[PDB]
Amino acid sequence: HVPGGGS
Amino acid sequence: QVQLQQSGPELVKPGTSVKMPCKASGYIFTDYVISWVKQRTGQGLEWIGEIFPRSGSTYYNEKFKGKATLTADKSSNTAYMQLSSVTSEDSAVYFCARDYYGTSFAMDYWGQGTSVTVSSAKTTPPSVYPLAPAAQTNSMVTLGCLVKGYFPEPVTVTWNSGSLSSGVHTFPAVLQSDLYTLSSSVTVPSSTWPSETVTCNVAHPASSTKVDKKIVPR
Amino acid sequence: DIVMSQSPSSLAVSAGEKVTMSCKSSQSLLNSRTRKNYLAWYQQKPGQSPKLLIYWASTRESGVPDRFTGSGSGTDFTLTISSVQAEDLAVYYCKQSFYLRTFGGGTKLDIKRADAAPTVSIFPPSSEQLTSGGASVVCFLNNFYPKDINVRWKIDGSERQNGVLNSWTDQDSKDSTYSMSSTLTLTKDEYERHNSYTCEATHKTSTSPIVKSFNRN
Repeated sequence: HVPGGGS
Repeated sequence: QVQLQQSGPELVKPGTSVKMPCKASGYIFTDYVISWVKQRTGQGLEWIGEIFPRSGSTYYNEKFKGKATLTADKSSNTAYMQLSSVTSEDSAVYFCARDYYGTSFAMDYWGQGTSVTVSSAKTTPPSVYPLAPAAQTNSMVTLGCLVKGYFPEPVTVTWNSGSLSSGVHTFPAVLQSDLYTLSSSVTVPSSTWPSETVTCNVAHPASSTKVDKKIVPR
Repeated sequence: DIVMSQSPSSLAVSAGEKVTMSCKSSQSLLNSRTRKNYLAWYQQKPGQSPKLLIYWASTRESGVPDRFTGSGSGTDFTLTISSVQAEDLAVYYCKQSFYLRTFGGGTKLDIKRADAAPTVSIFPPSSEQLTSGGASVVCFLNNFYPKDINVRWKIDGSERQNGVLNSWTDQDSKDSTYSMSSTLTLTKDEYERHNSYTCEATHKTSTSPIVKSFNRN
């Protein structure tokens, strides 16, 4: 689970 | 349909906690993140944080770290947001939302929002009063209901159990002296009233109060 | 981390006209891999939850009329509404989902239309309220445009300020009009000392006030 789409 | 089902309105005392559920249906709960959003009366939207129900992993807007705590129960398809040590600043509508993590990273479905008032003031049910109208030569007639001296917000107002939908103007409440007052008007033709029944339905969830006031002439 | 800016903060146009509104981000929202800007637009009508309009800066969501177009890249983004409708009354938010989430402060879309005079209706206190020792005289000023309106109470020809509470509606999504409620609250014994109760609307249709009265009889 990553912070957003940049990850 | 995807649907996010949030709890009713809440009054809570300063320096206590509130926990509000967001019941998900119509999709695979474990496939999508649940986001939470704050909206103070007459303000913009503010992101609180998100939970991944598959793993229970959370992320937070830095301001709500330690204020807000996000949980998920996979067996009930229900996400919860708790707010701790609450202040009058936490008084807001709080939305839950399905967040399409992985691809769109967009909030594609929203709950209807849960209204939270943070106050030590007393839940007070409303006094509901009919507004019956002489003539200034109108084929239409306007009626109303005065909803007076309640706390907290909100009250719901319908007419004829929501059968009279158009011609309705429900005005926002104004706070005075720890107590709210609002009004609602309904405009119908002179054919329908007083020949037929027109009744305003006032619901006040916070006090579990429900009134029906029939509008009768003179 | 990422800060979002919206402009203009408020905007008004007639039905059928074009509007554009701009969204600025503090860092680039383009992901080099994937090739997508993580920028979305949301619509929030009065009393309703927000609704997703556009994601990936330019991709319309399902259920969204094609008059709504999103554009831009990196740090500068635009929402276009071709041929605005009455129903498009809302606040429009942009939002970043590149790293965490941030909403812009919003752009409120008001709707301009031809000028309309208020339907005024005056209501005397209900018997039930009088029973309890209070007396409220209520005036509904319905379906007018523009929002600028003044209301004056008169008790036996004399203007009265105290005990008056005023409330405005949000613009109507069908006819683009505004409505107003004005309530004069007095004590029962105060209400029964006098006989003539007038509410007078002044609205920029005219100068001549729209006047509504009753007698206690």
